[PDB]
Amino acid sequence: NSSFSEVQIARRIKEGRGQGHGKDYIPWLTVQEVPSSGRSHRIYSHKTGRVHHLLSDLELAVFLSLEWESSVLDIREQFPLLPSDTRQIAIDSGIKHPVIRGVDQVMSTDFLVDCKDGPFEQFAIQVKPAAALQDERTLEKLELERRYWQQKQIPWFIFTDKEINPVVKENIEWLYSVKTEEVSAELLAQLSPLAHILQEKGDENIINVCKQVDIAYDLELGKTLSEIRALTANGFIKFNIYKSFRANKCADLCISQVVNMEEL
Amino acid sequence: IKVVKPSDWDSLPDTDLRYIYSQRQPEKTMHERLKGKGVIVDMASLFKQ
Ligand SMILES: [Mg+2]
Repeated sequence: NSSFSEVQIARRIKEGRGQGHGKDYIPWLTVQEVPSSGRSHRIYSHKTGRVHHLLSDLELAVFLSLEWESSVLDIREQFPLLPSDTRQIAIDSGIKHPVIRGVDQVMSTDFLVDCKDGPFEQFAIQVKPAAALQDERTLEKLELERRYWQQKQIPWFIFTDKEINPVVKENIEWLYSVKTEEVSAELLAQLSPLAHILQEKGDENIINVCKQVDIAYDLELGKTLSEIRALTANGFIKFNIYKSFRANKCADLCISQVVNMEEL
Repeated sequence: IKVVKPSDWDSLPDTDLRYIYSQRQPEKTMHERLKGKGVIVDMASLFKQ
Protein backbone atom coordinates (compact mmCIF):
# COMPACT_ATOMS: atom_id res chain seq x y z
CA ASN A 1 0.00 0.00 0.00
CA SER A 2 0.87 3.70 -0.15
CA SER A 3 0.65 4.23 3.62
CA PHE A 4 3.73 3.84 5.81
CA SER A 5 4.23 2.86 9.44
CA GLU A 6 6.48 4.76 11.85
CA VAL A 7 9.30 2.27 11.28
CA GLN A 8 8.82 2.36 7.50
CA ILE A 9 9.09 6.15 7.58
CA ALA A 10 12.18 6.20 9.81
CA ARG A 11 13.73 3.52 7.61
CA ARG A 12 13.13 5.48 4.41
CA ILE A 13 14.60 8.59 6.00
CA LYS A 14 17.70 6.55 6.89
CA GLU A 15 18.23 5.34 3.33
CA GLY A 16 18.17 9.03 2.51
CA ARG A 17 15.04 9.12 0.36
CA GLY A 18 14.26 12.63 -0.81
CA GLN A 19 17.93 13.60 -0.62
CA GLY A 20 20.50 14.16 -3.34
CA HIS A 21 20.45 15.86 -6.73
CA GLY A 22 20.56 14.57 -10.27
CA LYS A 23 21.81 11.00 -10.47
CA ASP A 24 22.12 10.83 -6.66
CA TYR A 25 18.46 11.61 -5.93
CA ILE A 26 16.17 8.90 -4.56
CA PRO A 27 12.39 9.56 -4.63
CA TRP A 28 10.37 9.30 -1.41
CA LEU A 29 7.73 7.15 -3.14
CA THR A 30 8.40 4.35 -5.63
CA VAL A 31 6.14 2.55 -8.12
CA GLN A 32 5.62 0.05 -5.28
CA GLU A 33 3.48 2.71 -3.59
CA VAL A 34 1.26 3.15 -6.64
CA PRO A 35 -2.44 3.36 -5.67
CA SER A 36 -4.55 0.36 -6.70
CA SER A 37 -6.59 2.82 -8.77
CA GLY A 38 -3.79 3.64 -11.18
CA ARG A 39 -0.85 2.59 -13.33
CA SER A 40 2.84 3.12 -12.59
CA HIS A 41 5.73 3.78 -14.95
CA ARG A 42 9.50 3.45 -14.65
CA ILE A 43 11.20 5.65 -17.19
CA TYR A 44 14.77 6.57 -18.03
CA SER A 45 15.71 10.26 -18.20
CA HIS A 46 18.49 11.71 -20.36
CA LYS A 47 18.59 14.77 -18.10
CA THR A 48 19.18 12.97 -14.80
CA GLY A 49 20.55 9.64 -16.00
CA ARG A 50 18.09 7.98 -13.58
CA VAL A 51 15.12 5.67 -14.00
CA HIS A 52 12.26 7.74 -12.56
CA HIS A 53 9.24 6.52 -10.60
CA LEU A 54 5.91 7.87 -11.81
CA LEU A 55 2.71 6.75 -10.08
CA SER A 56 0.04 7.59 -12.70
CA ASP A 57 -0.45 8.24 -16.42
CA LEU A 58 -0.87 11.90 -15.52
CA GLU A 59 2.53 11.99 -13.81
CA LEU A 60 3.98 10.29 -16.89
CA ALA A 61 2.54 13.05 -19.09
CA VAL A 62 4.07 15.78 -16.92
CA PHE A 63 7.41 13.97 -16.79
CA LEU A 64 7.61 13.57 -20.59
CA SER A 65 6.70 17.26 -20.99
CA LEU A 66 9.44 18.30 -18.52
CA GLU A 67 12.09 16.02 -20.07
CA TRP A 68 11.32 17.63 -23.44
CA GLU A 69 12.21 21.17 -22.23
CA SER A 70 15.81 22.10 -23.03
CA SER A 71 16.20 24.32 -19.94
CA VAL A 72 15.28 21.66 -17.37
CA LEU A 73 18.38 20.62 -15.43
CA ASP A 74 16.96 18.27 -12.80
CA ILE A 75 13.64 16.55 -12.12
CA ARG A 76 13.09 15.26 -8.59
CA GLU A 77 9.85 13.25 -8.43
CA GLN A 78 7.93 12.33 -5.27
CA PHE A 79 9.78 15.00 -3.29
CA PRO A 80 9.10 14.72 0.48
CA LEU A 81 8.10 17.77 2.53
CA LEU A 82 9.78 18.11 5.95
CA PRO A 83 7.35 16.62 8.52
CA SER A 84 8.17 19.19 11.21
CA ASP A 85 7.23 21.94 8.76
CA THR A 86 4.00 20.35 7.51
CA ARG A 87 3.10 19.50 11.12
CA GLN A 88 3.31 23.18 12.09
CA ILE A 89 1.52 24.35 8.93
CA ALA A 90 -1.44 22.06 9.61
CA ILE A 91 -1.70 23.43 13.15
CA ASP A 92 -1.50 27.05 11.98
CA SER A 93 -4.00 26.51 9.16
CA GLY A 94 -6.54 24.51 11.12
CA ILE A 95 -6.17 21.40 8.98
CA LYS A 96 -5.80 17.83 10.25
CA HIS A 97 -2.35 16.68 9.13
CA PRO A 98 -2.39 13.62 6.80
CA VAL A 99 -2.51 10.47 8.92
CA ILE A 100 -3.16 6.75 8.44
CA ARG A 101 -3.93 4.47 11.40
CA GLY A 102 -2.67 7.06 13.85
CA VAL A 103 0.61 7.57 11.98
CA ASP A 104 1.26 11.04 10.56
CA GLN A 105 2.24 10.56 6.93
CA VAL A 106 5.08 12.25 5.09
CA MET A 107 3.61 14.52 2.41
CA SER A 108 5.23 14.70 -1.03
CA THR A 109 5.13 16.97 -4.07
CA ASP A 110 5.02 15.13 -7.37
CA PHE A 111 7.87 17.07 -9.02
CA LEU A 112 10.50 19.56 -7.85
CA VAL A 113 12.12 21.01 -10.96
CA ASP A 114 15.40 22.87 -11.43
CA CYS A 115 16.08 24.83 -14.64
CA LYS A 116 19.32 26.24 -16.06
CA ASP A 117 17.74 29.53 -17.09
CA GLY A 118 14.40 30.87 -18.23
CA PRO A 119 11.35 32.17 -16.26
CA PHE A 120 11.64 29.83 -13.25
CA GLU A 121 14.95 28.55 -11.88
CA GLN A 122 13.03 26.21 -9.59
CA PHE A 123 9.37 25.31 -9.27
CA ALA A 124 7.24 22.57 -7.77
CA ILE A 125 4.27 20.72 -9.24
CA GLN A 126 1.47 18.65 -7.72
CA VAL A 127 -0.47 16.55 -10.26
CA LYS A 128 -4.22 15.95 -9.73
CA PRO A 129 -7.17 14.66 -11.73
CA ALA A 130 -9.31 17.75 -12.32
CA ALA A 131 -12.28 16.07 -10.63
CA ALA A 132 -10.20 15.74 -7.47
CA LEU A 133 -10.24 19.51 -7.06
CA GLN A 134 -13.89 19.28 -5.99
CA ASP A 135 -12.91 17.05 -3.03
CA GLU A 136 -12.66 18.89 0.29
CA ARG A 137 -9.92 16.71 1.80
CA THR A 138 -7.89 16.89 -1.43
CA LEU A 139 -8.18 20.68 -1.22
CA GLU A 140 -7.06 20.65 2.43
CA LYS A 141 -3.94 18.66 1.58
CA LEU A 142 -3.25 20.92 -1.39
CA GLU A 143 -3.50 23.96 0.90
CA LEU A 144 -0.92 22.43 3.26
CA GLU A 145 1.38 21.83 0.30
CA ARG A 146 0.74 25.32 -1.08
CA ARG A 147 1.69 26.93 2.23
CA TYR A 148 4.80 24.76 2.48
CA TRP A 149 6.28 25.98 -0.79
CA GLN A 150 5.09 29.54 -0.20
CA GLN A 151 7.11 29.41 3.02
CA LYS A 152 10.14 28.24 0.99
CA GLN A 153 9.52 31.02 -1.56
CA ILE A 154 9.45 28.46 -4.37
CA PRO A 155 6.70 28.73 -7.03
CA TRP A 156 4.18 25.88 -6.80
CA PHE A 157 1.50 24.88 -9.31
CA ILE A 158 -1.13 22.24 -9.82
CA PHE A 159 -1.27 20.30 -13.11
CA THR A 160 -4.29 18.26 -14.19
CA ASP A 161 -5.22 16.09 -17.19
CA LYS A 162 -6.71 19.25 -18.74
CA GLU A 163 -3.27 20.87 -19.01
CA ILE A 164 -1.84 18.09 -21.15
CA ASN A 165 -1.22 19.25 -24.69
CA PRO A 166 -3.60 17.40 -27.09
CA VAL A 167 -0.78 16.08 -29.28
CA VAL A 168 1.15 14.94 -26.21
CA LYS A 169 -1.98 13.09 -25.12
CA GLU A 170 -2.34 11.26 -28.43
CA ASN A 171 1.35 10.33 -28.41
CA ILE A 172 1.07 8.83 -24.92
CA GLU A 173 -2.05 6.95 -26.02
CA TRP A 174 -0.13 5.34 -28.87
CA LEU A 175 3.11 4.79 -26.95
CA TYR A 176 1.47 3.39 -23.84
CA SER A 177 -1.86 2.02 -25.12
CA VAL A 178 -0.67 -1.38 -23.93
CA LYS A 179 1.64 -2.65 -21.18
CA THR A 180 5.15 -1.25 -21.77
CA GLU A 181 7.45 -3.91 -23.22
CA GLU A 182 10.35 -5.07 -21.07
CA VAL A 183 13.72 -3.93 -22.40
CA SER A 184 16.01 -6.90 -23.00
CA ALA A 185 19.78 -6.67 -23.43
CA GLU A 186 19.20 -7.46 -27.10
CA LEU A 187 16.80 -4.53 -27.50
CA LEU A 188 19.10 -2.21 -25.55
CA ALA A 189 21.88 -3.27 -27.94
CA GLN A 190 19.88 -1.72 -30.79
CA LEU A 191 20.30 1.85 -29.54
CA SER A 192 23.75 2.19 -31.10
CA PRO A 193 22.92 0.90 -34.60
CA LEU A 194 19.56 2.69 -34.60
CA ALA A 195 21.29 5.92 -33.57
CA HIS A 196 23.57 5.75 -36.61
CA ILE A 197 20.73 5.15 -39.05
CA LEU A 198 18.58 7.91 -37.58
CA GLN A 199 21.63 10.17 -37.69
CA GLU A 200 22.14 9.95 -41.46
CA LYS A 201 18.42 9.78 -42.30
CA GLY A 202 17.99 12.87 -40.12
CA ASP A 203 15.90 14.70 -42.70
CA GLU A 204 13.53 11.79 -43.33
CA ASN A 205 10.25 10.81 -41.68
CA ILE A 206 10.71 8.31 -38.83
CA ILE A 207 7.97 5.89 -39.93
CA ASN A 208 9.25 5.78 -43.53
CA VAL A 209 12.79 5.12 -42.31
CA CYS A 210 11.71 2.29 -39.99
CA LYS A 211 9.94 0.59 -42.89
CA GLN A 212 12.79 1.18 -45.29
CA VAL A 213 15.08 -0.31 -42.65
CA ASP A 214 12.95 -3.46 -42.50
CA ILE A 215 13.03 -3.79 -46.29
CA ALA A 216 16.78 -3.15 -46.40
CA TYR A 217 17.78 -5.70 -43.74
CA ASP A 218 14.95 -8.02 -44.85
CA LEU A 219 13.36 -7.84 -41.39
CA GLU A 220 9.85 -8.77 -40.28
CA LEU A 221 7.14 -6.22 -41.14
CA GLY A 222 7.16 -3.42 -38.56
CA LYS A 223 10.17 -4.80 -36.69
CA THR A 224 12.23 -1.61 -36.50
CA LEU A 225 9.29 0.58 -35.42
CA SER A 226 8.43 -1.88 -32.65
CA GLU A 227 11.98 -1.61 -31.33
CA ILE A 228 11.96 2.19 -31.53
CA ARG A 229 8.55 2.23 -29.85
CA ALA A 230 9.75 0.10 -26.91
CA LEU A 231 12.97 2.09 -26.43
CA THR A 232 11.03 5.36 -26.62
CA ALA A 233 8.37 4.27 -24.09
CA ASN A 234 11.15 3.30 -21.69
CA GLY A 235 12.81 6.68 -22.15
CA PHE A 236 16.02 5.65 -23.92
CA ILE A 237 14.73 7.55 -26.93
CA LYS A 238 12.96 10.89 -26.62
CA PHE A 239 11.29 12.84 -29.42
CA ASN A 240 9.31 15.98 -30.22
CA ILE A 241 6.25 15.03 -28.16
CA TYR A 242 4.49 18.20 -29.27
CA LYS A 243 4.30 16.74 -32.76
CA SER A 244 2.60 13.46 -33.63
CA PHE A 245 5.30 10.79 -33.41
CA ARG A 246 4.43 9.58 -36.92
CA ALA A 247 5.21 13.12 -38.11
CA ASN A 248 8.62 13.34 -36.43
CA LYS A 249 11.72 13.40 -38.64
CA CYS A 250 14.63 11.18 -37.60
CA ALA A 251 16.58 14.23 -36.42
CA ASP A 252 13.77 14.87 -33.91
CA LEU A 253 14.71 11.72 -32.03
CA CYS A 254 17.39 11.86 -29.35
CA ILE A 255 18.97 8.48 -28.63
CA SER A 256 20.94 7.81 -25.47
CA GLN A 257 24.18 5.80 -25.44
CA VAL A 258 23.74 3.46 -22.49
CA VAL A 259 25.80 0.68 -21.00
CA ASN A 260 24.06 -2.35 -19.54
CA MET A 261 25.74 -2.48 -16.12
CA GLU A 262 25.12 -6.25 -16.18
CA GLU A 263 28.70 -6.95 -17.23
CA LEU A 264 30.96 -4.18 -15.91
CA ILE B 1 -6.12 26.24 16.77
CA LYS B 2 -9.31 24.37 15.87
CA VAL B 3 -9.69 22.40 12.64
CA VAL B 4 -11.77 24.62 10.35
CA LYS B 5 -14.84 22.81 9.01
CA PRO B 6 -15.93 23.30 5.36
CA SER B 7 -18.86 25.44 6.52
CA ASP B 8 -16.41 28.04 7.82
CA TRP B 9 -14.02 28.08 4.87
CA ASP B 10 -15.48 31.42 3.78
CA SER B 11 -13.62 33.03 6.69
CA LEU B 12 -10.13 31.96 5.53
CA PRO B 13 -7.49 34.11 3.73
CA ASP B 14 -7.99 35.15 0.08
CA THR B 15 -5.20 32.91 -1.22
CA ASP B 16 -6.25 29.86 0.81
CA LEU B 17 -7.52 27.17 -1.56
CA ARG B 18 -10.34 26.45 0.89
CA TYR B 19 -11.56 30.06 0.78
CA ILE B 20 -11.35 30.07 -3.02
CA TYR B 21 -13.47 26.93 -3.13
CA SER B 22 -16.08 28.47 -0.82
CA GLN B 23 -16.52 31.56 -3.00
CA ARG B 24 -16.39 29.81 -6.38
CA GLN B 25 -19.10 30.02 -9.06
CA PRO B 26 -20.92 26.70 -8.50
CA GLU B 27 -21.82 26.41 -12.19
CA LYS B 28 -18.09 26.30 -12.94
CA THR B 29 -15.42 23.85 -11.78
CA MET B 30 -12.68 24.38 -9.21
CA HIS B 31 -10.30 23.60 -12.05
CA GLU B 32 -11.63 26.54 -14.06
CA ARG B 33 -11.38 28.81 -11.03
CA LEU B 34 -7.81 27.85 -10.12
CA LYS B 35 -6.61 28.07 -13.72
CA GLY B 36 -8.03 31.57 -13.91
CA LYS B 37 -5.98 32.52 -10.85
CA GLY B 38 -2.75 31.04 -12.16
CA VAL B 39 -2.63 28.30 -9.53
CA ILE B 40 -3.09 25.82 -12.36
CA VAL B 41 -0.94 26.38 -15.45
CA ASP B 42 0.04 24.44 -18.57
CA MET B 43 3.66 23.59 -19.33
CA ALA B 44 4.00 26.41 -21.88
CA SER B 45 3.54 29.12 -19.23
CA LEU B 46 6.53 27.82 -17.26
CA PHE B 47 9.06 27.87 -20.08
CA LYS B 48 10.48 30.24 -22.68
CA GLN B 49 8.13 30.48 -25.65
MG1 LIG C 1 -0.55 13.93 -7.16
